[PDB]
Amino acid sequence: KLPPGWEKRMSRSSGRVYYFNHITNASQWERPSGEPARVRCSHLLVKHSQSRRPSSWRQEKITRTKEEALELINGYIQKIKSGEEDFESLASQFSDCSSAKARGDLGAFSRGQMQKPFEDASFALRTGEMSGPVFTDSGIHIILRTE
Repeated sequence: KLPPGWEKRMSRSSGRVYYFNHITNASQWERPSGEPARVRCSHLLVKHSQSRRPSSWRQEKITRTKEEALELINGYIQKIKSGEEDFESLASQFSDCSSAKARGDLGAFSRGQMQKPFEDASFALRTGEMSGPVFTDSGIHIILRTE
C-alpha cells in the first residue's frame, strides 16, 4: 500500500525497515503519505570525468571520478536533510550546471523534453520533495521538485 515507486526495505546496519524509491533513489525512515502535464524542478549537478561535457563554470577540466562525484553528492544530501545547509544555497555554490546562477532552477517541462532518468525522477517526486542521486549523461543530480 505504497505510493508509486516506493518500497519497503530492511537496513542491515540498523536492522530496521525503511522506505526506498527506486525511481528517485530517495530513502527515508518515515512511511510515505493523473500526473501533471508539467513539473518545475531545481537541481544540483556534480559532473565527473565521463560526463558528456566535462567542464563547468567551477572548473575548466572536470577530472573527478564517478565515485568521487557520488561522494560529493551524498555529502550535500546529508547537509540538506539535516538542515545544516539549504538546497538552494548548495546549488548556487557547488552545482556544475550553469543553472547554479538561478539557485538550480530549471523551470518547467513535460515528459519527452529532458533526459529520461531526469524526467522519471522529476515526475516521481511530489511537490517540495527531493530525490536521491540520479545518474544521467550530464553527471549525478539531486533533484528538488518545486511545482
